Amino acid sequence: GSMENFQKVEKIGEGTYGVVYKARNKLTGEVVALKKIRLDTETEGVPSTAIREISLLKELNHPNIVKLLDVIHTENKLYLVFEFLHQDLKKFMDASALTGIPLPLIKSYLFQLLQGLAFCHSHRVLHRDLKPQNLLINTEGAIKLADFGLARAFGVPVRTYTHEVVTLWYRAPEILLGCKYYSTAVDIWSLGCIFAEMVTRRALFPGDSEIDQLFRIFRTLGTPDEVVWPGVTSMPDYKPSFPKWARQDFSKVVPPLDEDGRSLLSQMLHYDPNKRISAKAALAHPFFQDVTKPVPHLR
Amino acid sequence: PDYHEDIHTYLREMEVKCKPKVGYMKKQPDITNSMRAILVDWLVEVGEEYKLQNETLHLAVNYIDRFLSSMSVLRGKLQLVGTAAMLLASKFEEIYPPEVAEFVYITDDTYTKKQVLRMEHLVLKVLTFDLAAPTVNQFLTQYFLHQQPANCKVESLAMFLGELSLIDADPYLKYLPSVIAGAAFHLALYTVTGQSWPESLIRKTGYTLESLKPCLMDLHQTYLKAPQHAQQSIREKYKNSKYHGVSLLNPPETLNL
Ligand SMILES: CNc1nc(C)c(-c2nc(Nc3cccc(S(N)(=O)=O)c3)ncc2C#N)s1
Repeated sequence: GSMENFQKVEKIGEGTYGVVYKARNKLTGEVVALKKIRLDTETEGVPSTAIREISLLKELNHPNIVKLLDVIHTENKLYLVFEFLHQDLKKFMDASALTGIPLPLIKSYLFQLLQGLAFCHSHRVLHRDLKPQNLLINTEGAIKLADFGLARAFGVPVRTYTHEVVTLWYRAPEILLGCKYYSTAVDIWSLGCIFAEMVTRRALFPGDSEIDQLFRIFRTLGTPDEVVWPGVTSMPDYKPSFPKWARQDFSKVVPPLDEDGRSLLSQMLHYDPNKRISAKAALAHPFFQDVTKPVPHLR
Repeated sequence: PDYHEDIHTYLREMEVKCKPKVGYMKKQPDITNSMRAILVDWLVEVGEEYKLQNETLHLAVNYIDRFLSSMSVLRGKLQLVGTAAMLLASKFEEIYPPEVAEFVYITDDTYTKKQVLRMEHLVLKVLTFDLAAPTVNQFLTQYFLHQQPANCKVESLAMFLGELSLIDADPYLKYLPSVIAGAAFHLALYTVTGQSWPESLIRKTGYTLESLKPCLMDLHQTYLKAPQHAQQSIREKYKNSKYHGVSLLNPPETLNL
């Protein structure tokens, strides 16, 4: 009877352990999204993905991170209550087929995504599943990070964590090659793949298997060697039989972009994770010298 | 490196908010410091049998101290509180945690599966889902970066002294995790190399040998009397070649402060 003040409106989508509806608070008027977890079918108690998602999101309050409003623990169920946003970035790109997305809107969305990710990293959190489906937009020009069910708290210096994380098309080369240690640089590689996709409106590296994904990255950026990336020929899944492709001209990778734009994308896609740019340093890049906040055309 | 200073500042803020109440045991009707020492020694044993990380053990001990700061508990239920806290810490921190049936089995069937899962829910309610707490272990791995040069023996001995402090609520509940890590690091370095608390960590932390002195005099006595303590599981563990046999080194007779 603890959900007495909410009225259901319509279903939004499906998920891992939970399913998601749009609802309305009958006393205040507030619109929300509700995620439900059944515990009846749970022979192991509260799931480890829900325990990480709630403990970490309570600590993260920022304008470009989606807000957790309440947790309700009645009966054989656990309900999570979130602020409501109107649409996802993957749906919005599909609807922009004919016009395309104007450059000042692209520049404002990237600047805002970099502010939210720097806040995560300064508070010792890795996200590990950045993709257009998990990024949400409203009618006043804002964009926000969502879905923290695959996230984790890290230490200084890191130790070995779960392998083969991140959806395949958005996954960094140090995870594909089996390296013992990974950190904050894996989330920057995913956002660079997303910047290219907003400009061309198709995925940059769409592979069907782990070896197919690696050979697509090599044909665009060149096969890496010891000069470009010290230590690379010693990694667990590196092989001496890999073909050897030449690196290509960046003006040909995303042809509509200007000189400042090409400079920033090449620093987000550096092979060596020690030399790859941080979210904090990227905020001062000259690409952002004339940034504003446009509203989008929705419906 | 890029975020090292931001992260050290944020953890110094959260250790004050996650701290237990210094005088709680005097207000518990039925349990004692000695019965708590017995529970913590048994948890060290469980972590060795299932091969769990040191960090998982430090987190479960923080959850127990916070719960008993606000809830009265009889001596026959203390073991059920500890089994539930070690289950939650494993789900938070480990790549492959043990199943619920394995936690039911190590209690020699003192408790049922249904009782263990209802206690998990009550601990989550009392701590309001606030589980990402700072530990002695998280401060030590940052301080290790200031060695010149690095020394495997100094690292393993500092972890061993920090672990012994988990066992005895009198006196270690009165000090913060960042302060106990400072005393363990200086004691290990001096024992092995003859060197002292370096100037580069005074600039990072703001702590000196004078501010560290009270915690240091307590930890020196603990180290000298360890072979006679009623609880012995931590000394057995640190005999292993994984930790370089550090528990067999002799303590210094005097410190000269
Ligand atoms: C993708 N994982 C998500 N978990 C929550 C709770 C999400 C959420 N969704 C909305 N509204 C919404 C609107 C349009 C489309 C969609 S989608 N991508 O088809 O499910 C969702 N609002 C808030 C949240 C949150 N948190 S998404």
